[PDB]
Amino acid sequence: FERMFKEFFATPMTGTTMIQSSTGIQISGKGFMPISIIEGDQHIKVIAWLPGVNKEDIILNAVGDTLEIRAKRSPLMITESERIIYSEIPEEEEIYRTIKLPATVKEENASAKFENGVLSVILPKAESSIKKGINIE
Amino acid sequence: FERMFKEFFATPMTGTTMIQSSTGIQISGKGFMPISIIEGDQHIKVIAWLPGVNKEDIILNAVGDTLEIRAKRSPLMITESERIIYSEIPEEEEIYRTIKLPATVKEENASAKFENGVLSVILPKAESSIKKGINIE
Amino acid sequence: FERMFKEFFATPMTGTTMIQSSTGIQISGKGFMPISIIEGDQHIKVIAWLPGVNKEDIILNAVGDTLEIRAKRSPLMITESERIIYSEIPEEEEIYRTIKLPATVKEENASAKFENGVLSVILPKAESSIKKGINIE
Amino acid sequence: FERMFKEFFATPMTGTTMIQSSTGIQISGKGFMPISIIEGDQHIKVIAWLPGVNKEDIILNAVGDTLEIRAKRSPLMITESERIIYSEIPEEEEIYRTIKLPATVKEENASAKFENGVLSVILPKAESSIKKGINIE
Amino acid sequence: FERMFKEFFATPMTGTTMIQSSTGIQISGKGFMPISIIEGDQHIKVIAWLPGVNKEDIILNAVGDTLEIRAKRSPLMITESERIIYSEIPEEEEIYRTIKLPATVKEENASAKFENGVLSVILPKAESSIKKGINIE
Amino acid sequence: FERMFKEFFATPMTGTTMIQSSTGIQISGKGFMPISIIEGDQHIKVIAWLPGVNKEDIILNAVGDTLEIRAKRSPLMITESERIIYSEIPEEEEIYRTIKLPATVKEENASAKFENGVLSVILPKAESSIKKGINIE
Amino acid sequence: FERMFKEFFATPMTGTTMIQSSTGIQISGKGFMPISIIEGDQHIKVIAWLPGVNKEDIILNAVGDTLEIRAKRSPLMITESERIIYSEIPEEEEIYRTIKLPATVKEENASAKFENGVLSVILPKAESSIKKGINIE
Amino acid sequence: FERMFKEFFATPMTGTTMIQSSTGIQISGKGFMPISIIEGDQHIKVIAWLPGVNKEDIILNAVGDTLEIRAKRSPLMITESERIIYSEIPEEEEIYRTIKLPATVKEENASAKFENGVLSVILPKAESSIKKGINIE
Amino acid sequence: FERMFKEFFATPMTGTTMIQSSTGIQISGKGFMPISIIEGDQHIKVIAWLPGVNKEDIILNAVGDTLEIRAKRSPLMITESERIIYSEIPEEEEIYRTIKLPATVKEENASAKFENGVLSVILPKAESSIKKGINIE
Amino acid sequence: FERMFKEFFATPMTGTTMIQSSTGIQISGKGFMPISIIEGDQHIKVIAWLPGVNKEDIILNAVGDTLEIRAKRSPLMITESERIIYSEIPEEEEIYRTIKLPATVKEENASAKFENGVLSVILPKAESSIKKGINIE
Amino acid sequence: FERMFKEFFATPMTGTTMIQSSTGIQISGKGFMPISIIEGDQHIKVIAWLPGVNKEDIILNAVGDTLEIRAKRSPLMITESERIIYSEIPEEEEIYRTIKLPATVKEENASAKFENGVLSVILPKAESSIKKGINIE
Amino acid sequence: FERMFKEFFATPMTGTTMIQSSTGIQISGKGFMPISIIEGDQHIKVIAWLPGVNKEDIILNAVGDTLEIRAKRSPLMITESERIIYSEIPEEEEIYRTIKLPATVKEENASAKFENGVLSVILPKAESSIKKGINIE
Amino acid sequence: FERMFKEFFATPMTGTTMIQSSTGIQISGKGFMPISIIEGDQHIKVIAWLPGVNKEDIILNAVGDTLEIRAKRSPLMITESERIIYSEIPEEEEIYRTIKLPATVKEENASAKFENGVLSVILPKAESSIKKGINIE
Amino acid sequence: FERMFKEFFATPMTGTTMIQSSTGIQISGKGFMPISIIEGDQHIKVIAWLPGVNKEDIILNAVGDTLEIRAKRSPLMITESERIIYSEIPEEEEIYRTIKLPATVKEENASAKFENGVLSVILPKAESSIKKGINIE
Repeated sequence: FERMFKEFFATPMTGTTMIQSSTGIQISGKGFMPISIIEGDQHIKVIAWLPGVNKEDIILNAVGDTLEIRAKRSPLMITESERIIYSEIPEEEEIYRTIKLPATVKEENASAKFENGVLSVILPKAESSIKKGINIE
Repeated sequence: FERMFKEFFATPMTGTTMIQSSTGIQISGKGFMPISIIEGDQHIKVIAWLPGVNKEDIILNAVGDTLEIRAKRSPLMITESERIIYSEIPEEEEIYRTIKLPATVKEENASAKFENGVLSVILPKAESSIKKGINIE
Repeated sequence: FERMFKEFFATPMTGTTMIQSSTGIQISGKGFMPISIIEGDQHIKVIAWLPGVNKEDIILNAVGDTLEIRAKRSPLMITESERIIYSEIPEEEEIYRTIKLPATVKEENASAKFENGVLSVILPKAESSIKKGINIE
Repeated sequence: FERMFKEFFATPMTGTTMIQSSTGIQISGKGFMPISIIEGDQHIKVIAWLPGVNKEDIILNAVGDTLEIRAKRSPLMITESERIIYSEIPEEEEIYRTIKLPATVKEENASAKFENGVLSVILPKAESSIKKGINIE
Repeated sequence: FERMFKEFFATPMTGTTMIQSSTGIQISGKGFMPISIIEGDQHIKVIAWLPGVNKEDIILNAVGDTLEIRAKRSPLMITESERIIYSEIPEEEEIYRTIKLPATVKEENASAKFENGVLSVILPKAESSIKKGINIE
Repeated sequence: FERMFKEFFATPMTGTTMIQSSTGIQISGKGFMPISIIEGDQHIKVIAWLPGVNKEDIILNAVGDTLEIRAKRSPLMITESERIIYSEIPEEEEIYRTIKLPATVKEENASAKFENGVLSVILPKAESSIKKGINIE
Repeated sequence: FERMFKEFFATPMTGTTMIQSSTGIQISGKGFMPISIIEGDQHIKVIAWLPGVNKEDIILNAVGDTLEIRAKRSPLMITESERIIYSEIPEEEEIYRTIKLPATVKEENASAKFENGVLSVILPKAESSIKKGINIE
Repeated sequence: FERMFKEFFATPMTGTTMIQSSTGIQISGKGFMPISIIEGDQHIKVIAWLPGVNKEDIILNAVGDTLEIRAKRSPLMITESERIIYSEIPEEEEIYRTIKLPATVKEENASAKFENGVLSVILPKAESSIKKGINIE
Repeated sequence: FERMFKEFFATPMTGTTMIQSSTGIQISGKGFMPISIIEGDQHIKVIAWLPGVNKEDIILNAVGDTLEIRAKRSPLMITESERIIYSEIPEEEEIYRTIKLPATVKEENASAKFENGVLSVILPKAESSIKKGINIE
Repeated sequence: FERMFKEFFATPMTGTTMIQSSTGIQISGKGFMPISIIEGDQHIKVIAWLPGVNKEDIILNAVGDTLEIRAKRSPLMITESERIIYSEIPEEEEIYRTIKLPATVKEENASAKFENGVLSVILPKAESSIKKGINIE
Repeated sequence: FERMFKEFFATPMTGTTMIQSSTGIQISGKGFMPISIIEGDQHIKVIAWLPGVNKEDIILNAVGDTLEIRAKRSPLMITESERIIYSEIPEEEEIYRTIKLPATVKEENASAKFENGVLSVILPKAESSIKKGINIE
Repeated sequence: FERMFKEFFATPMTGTTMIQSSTGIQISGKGFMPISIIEGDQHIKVIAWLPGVNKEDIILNAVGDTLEIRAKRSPLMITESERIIYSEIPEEEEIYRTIKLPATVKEENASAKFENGVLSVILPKAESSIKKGINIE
Repeated sequence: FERMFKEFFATPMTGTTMIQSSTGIQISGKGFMPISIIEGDQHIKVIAWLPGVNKEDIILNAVGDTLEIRAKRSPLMITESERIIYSEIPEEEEIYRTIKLPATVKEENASAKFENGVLSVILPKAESSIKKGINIE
Repeated sequence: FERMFKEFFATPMTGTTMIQSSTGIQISGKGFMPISIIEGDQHIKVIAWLPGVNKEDIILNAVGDTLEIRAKRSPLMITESERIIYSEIPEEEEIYRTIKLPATVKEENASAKFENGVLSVILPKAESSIKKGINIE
């Protein structure tokens, strides 16, 4: 019966509770917020999809190796004559993600951008987490 | 075993092929593009989530009772030093949706907006599709 | 046991009864005739695989939003000394497909070609089905 | 769940990897290429379906009791305005089949034809493989 | 257990509720009334099996692309001494079928015949539905 | 999967091989021929549905307690332009039923009628099979 | 696991114990002896496959409505140097079939032939079993 | 459900497609033709059951280590009054078997006999395949 | 239920029919005869377990790449007072194995020994099968 | 999946751990050593299969109603050039069986023989275990 | 069905996505790179299998308790005449592993070697992670 | 439960016994040795992954259409203080593969290289196996 | 679900109730007490693991062929501040095992030792149980 | 089938691989070594069962929050006359456990004892891990 739900393509609504994730990193939180972690040698780039969110409704906090993204998207306002006959868009207003990074970061030098509903965060690595090349042979 | 995939929360990547949908309306297309159809008495409002898409990469076409949304989102550019250690964001570049509306529309009077990665389309109904009140008793 | 048949790769023979198909378009008919529908802005291109068919045995009819392809392929002639020890080729002689297009077409301006067993049909769209760009914002 | 895929009639795309086949003969290769082997007393006829292939893109090699068919079909070219809304045609470009014949053949006397996307190969049997009648009683 | 019912061959009684059917055409109705749709270039022929029905108890209505067949068969009359020890004949008296044709028809020129319990309906196609030959190459 | 076939309502075609039936009587034969046996005190009435059969193509034979019904229905003739897009009508031409009656009959006094595709047979009981009332108390 | 045996094609050896059969007639016996019963109006023809049986080893007995076929086939004699590396032929020597015919026969007028390992028996029907035509209407 | 078919004893009809067999030897072909291979030191004996076949309708070909048996049995001829009420005999007319022997043979010295529907073939071994005794200790 | 038999440890009796085996080599035969093939550069060593077999009852034949082992072990003789209350020893008297070797051998130079119920066969390789070292780099 | 192992015929290797056996007698031990117990009136005969064992490596101990068989078979010695490409022979070197006999025996009068890898032990019964005839009626 | 894939021995290709591993240590990354962690008292040895990798294409980075191995192996270059008929070698070019060590290391003193496609890394433990013996009793 | 093992990614250790493989070619042997066969027109290229193997421990033998690769990799040496806390590397020391090529080769002209733990073998085809082009039409 | 418990490795706690064991010997008792029985020719050695038991809390009793081991281990004493956060050690205090030996013993000459929590018992065999060598041949 | 193993009570042998354990603490290692962690306010007590281990064969190392226990138990020595007829004692010689404690410890002040095969370790907590009382209200 679990395929039957997959055949409905209700996946964005029901199947997005990000209680946990294990890939060497820990992601927890509530709501729909797809994440991409890009690791460089000197920095970390985090990409979060926040469609329908205004820049001012984003709380972006970091310390050490943990990053917090808190956001609220206003729900779709409808006049009384109007009615939602079809919707795949999640109704959850308050969403947040807590990302445990693999590396310690300098939050004082971090930067972020919000374009087209995409948040791009630049997190410089702390020197303690900057790796060093082992010379081969 | 189908739950095991749901436990991975890979739903946005794998579970978004919108081949079909039946609610009195027909939705077909390729990629991840959540839709909300809001029906008023005089118009139709369509909400599409296009995070990571620039306004210029959107093709918005309509006629009669069918609406076409075509978009391409540039993939996440990474320097050679950088590597994607974690990602839930779909990599599909070209996405489109073909929506068969329940009502005939005046495409010549339609309007659209793109804010925070959300496309909001206003489609006035054709008079032929504007309903009329039956007086009760 | 259904995999056991898939392990035989008898798929072209048994698994080609195209009774129905739902992708916003309707395909019905009998026999093996793979289809590709390419939608442009002004026209529709249909690709049909008709290996073993002579050009003269093809009936190509269209009207409105429906296209009919009727064909007969002569079966493999064998001398009495000869015998078919192995075959994956379908024996069905008369094949046809009825395709319900998403758009109304001008059958009077349509054109077709038959090369290497491939039928390519060009179907101009009726102006009533030619979509118009909604200007974004 | 395996029937569910059969109900989609995606058989030509997914179900055509001809890794092996056992009928006294060995067929191996890659792609979609239905085969019919017709055995006569003096010769062998092989029928291969190569729709969408030009005669010049066919490599036809034989020796002893093994036949190699190598072909590439150019994929469906689409203008940027055009998009493939529906397709059952395999996209694989390079296809080949290696057929192990039951009989040794004289490749120097073999002949082939390509009409309507069908390859018909005539392979005379080597005298060593031409059978002889046992007189009954 | 579903085979066990098939082993009883009670199929004509239980298994004839024609709520729906999808082949590019829509068939709905109540009772046992096998249908055959024969499509020509200029007309449509419908065959319906109405055993036990008098010609006068048939209501045959059509318009556009929809055909209605309504009939009532009188049940088997039995004297009080008589009793039905065995029966496979459906007892349903009122039967009807609503057939959605693929083509628009000229109901004003239609004709029907009733022989041996078989209804044969001739439905000329409307010019709007008469297809036209695409010239190949 | 057996329900899936029942959902197709293909029951009249596939599910009508009347190899056997056990109700105190034996029915055997080939094809689709629904039967009703009505037992009176003095006679037996058999109802057979023979839609599409001409009176002259019916062979009706009886002796003792066994009745044979043999019939052939001409298949649906179609012009070459015409094609059967949909059919639930069985194609089997030759049909027969062998009914083992519970009672011995006087075949020399039997009578039959054929109206609206229904065969009604009157079979007087032999005196040896005419039952007699036991007086109660 | 029952298919696994069918995949061995050991069916002639294991799957031929003809303990019972119900088609309005009763077949019982031991061994491999395929049967065909052909019913005419005046006679009954029985076909039995007795490969490897000499005419003199056949016992053919009949009375009333029952036919007995008893036969013994000598097993394959092998010299001590010889060994049976492969065999699908049943080893059972003594085989018999008891056929309960639907009709009473005149055994005194019956005839039989044995050619190519096939027994063809002609059994005239007793007048008591010769059926009579009911005149229709 | 596979046992249910075995309970019908339809094994000779359905379960005789001899597509393959693996015992150190390869058997392929079509139809019902039980085989026994008897290996001697100097020769090979093949037993084939061809009931209902005339000697003249047998094609017996061999070369090297492969033997071909091709036969056609005329189907059971029935007068129009006659009808096949019961049959276990396969209706397939054209049958053949291709046997890959373990040893190379001298087809020029082979002999065959046809008695009681049994074909017995004597195939002398080629000296290259005649084995030699290893002396023990 | 298959484990239940394994729990009986009846494996030597029931589970020893060596119809086939695939490891690049072919083993066929009847009875219990464990085999070990030891491949050297110049020769092949075959080990067969023939407990209860006298040296004189062994037939050891080879040619080319095939080896035949035929043996008969006399069954356990028991006086009439004696009775077999327990036995795991197979009762099969005649056993044989046909081994298809990977290499061609010189049967004229082969040797064998029989000690403690173990047959050890030395088979020199034919020069055509003696491999040659590829020099690395 | 347990049949899949039986299809490998690995039974002699894996399926021979004789931890227990219950037939009125107790058999325990390690390794492959098929046993037959033959009970006479005055004695007990035990047959053990010890292929590949030298007479001197057998420890044969008995007392009362228990018999111990301990043996070691040297493993197959292979030169470094040689390699075991195939083997069904168990590699276990040390094997033993402890047999609990149903009867008390005189170990001082017991005798044994070792021929062709078969151990035959004669165990006279103690008078206390020699049974006596009950006279019937 | 999961065993069926294991029977193909496709394990190196499909079954090597090292998303996670839990043994007191964390291993993450992409591609095929078998790892062995050898813990000493003073150092850590890591063994990685990098067949087909040149020494210069290896990026070896470490810090604290985490080790990064990044490598790219050039894919198998084939001339156009050449074709890969069989392959078990993974095609993935870019592979990496991130190993979370149980101990903190002195990356400034680490050393590595690359021989025969094996990377051996020596990682001295930081004094903070060098354990100390508890004296027992 | 078979997925549970796949979730451990123990595939390189447990799932590498290459007893057999069927793709028109035969691969047998012991241990972990991924293979790629590249077929050209004139030669055959074999790629084998032998990480951790010294060039001198490789035995490379070929003849006709069969190739033998024998290798031993020294196991990971550990000091007594050292212990293997984690390992995915197979411990098997002696590994070999026997590859049955589709073509006969000239072993006297073959060449091999060993770089980065990869063995690349060049095997010229024998003229008898060099195929010839059939001219098309 | 039974594997789920095995995945917890709670086996020492839950899975140690030694109610019975059958190997020719009988073991019964309560608690965790692993046993090894070593049989010599003249004596029996029993090894019991009694970790956490003082020598004085052991009751060791024997007679004939039965041995009793009774022990109590004081539970882990914890101060009120202390709490058991993790434990795999069984809490059962009173444990005992009753071992039925295969041989009669001289308890008056038995000896035992207790070192490192291991009880080693030496049990001389009674002469009645000392076995005697059967001379072979 | 998993219960069947539990019914054997082989749990101490098979079911003791302590690859992982999650209770806020991490336990890894090899072999059978039951653990109890007792947490006090100021210290940590670890109990390990090491039956059959001499005090000198124990390596006890700690640092920070991780404890290593390495031990080897000599296997049960048996004279050649002696044989292990029954054993539940694990044969693994080298065992170790790595325990990740919840608290940081002062290894320089730790103490251990070994009595009756039980290791009791006292680990004072580091002041950084000594908790402090929150005053309630």
